[PDB]
Amino acid sequence: SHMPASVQLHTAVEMHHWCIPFSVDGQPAPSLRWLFNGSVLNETSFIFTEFLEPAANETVRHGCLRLNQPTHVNNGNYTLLAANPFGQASASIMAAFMDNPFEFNPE
Amino acid sequence: SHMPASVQLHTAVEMHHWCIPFSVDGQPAPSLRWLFNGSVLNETSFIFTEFLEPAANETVRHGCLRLNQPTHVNNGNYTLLAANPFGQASASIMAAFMDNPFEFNPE
Repeated sequence: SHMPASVQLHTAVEMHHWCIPFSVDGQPAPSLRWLFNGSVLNETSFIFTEFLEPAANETVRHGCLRLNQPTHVNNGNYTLLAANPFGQASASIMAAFMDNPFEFNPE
Repeated sequence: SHMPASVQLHTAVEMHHWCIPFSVDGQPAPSLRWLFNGSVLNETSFIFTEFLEPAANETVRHGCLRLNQPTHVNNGNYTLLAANPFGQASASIMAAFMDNPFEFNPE
C-alpha cells in the first residue's frame, strides 16, 4: 500500500483554555493542594497546575490552575491550600464557565 | 529566614489559545513543514505543532498548529506542506487574530 502525501486544514478555532492565576510563598516552600467545592481536586489532562518559571531571587512562585474546555460542571469554588512548618493558608475564588458547552473542540 | 505559607488567587481568566486543525495522510508518513505568509515558520513555545493521539489502524494523523496569545502580527496565510516518496501536497488557510491585543495574560 502506497499513497502520495495529502493534507487538509480547517479554519482556525479559538479554544477555551482558562487559567486561575495563583502565587504561593513561604520558607521553606509550602506544599500545595487544590480543592474544588471543598473536595480534593484530582488533576487530569484537562485540569492541571502549571508554574511560571521562577523569578530572580524571589522566593514566591506564580502559576495557573489550567482548565481546558471547562463547562458548567466545573462551576464552583476553587481553593488552593498551602502548608509549611510555620503555618497554613488558603485562598478561594468562585469560577463559572458559561461559554457554549457545545462548540466544536479540536483537542 | 522563615516565613509561614501564604497564597493568593486571582479570578479565572480565559486565555486566547488557538488551534489551526490539520489532518495529514500518505504511506509512508509524509514529512511536514509549515509556512506563514510563504516563509518557513519556526516553531516556538507560543506557536507549535501538536498531534492528537493516533487512531485505530488509521494511517492518517490529526492535530493542531497551536498559537498561544496570537495578535495581529500573526495574521496571514498558514500553509502546511507534506511530502513523501509518492507526491507532495499543501493546504492553506487565512487566519486573523483581532481579539484585544492588550488584555491581561497570565502566562
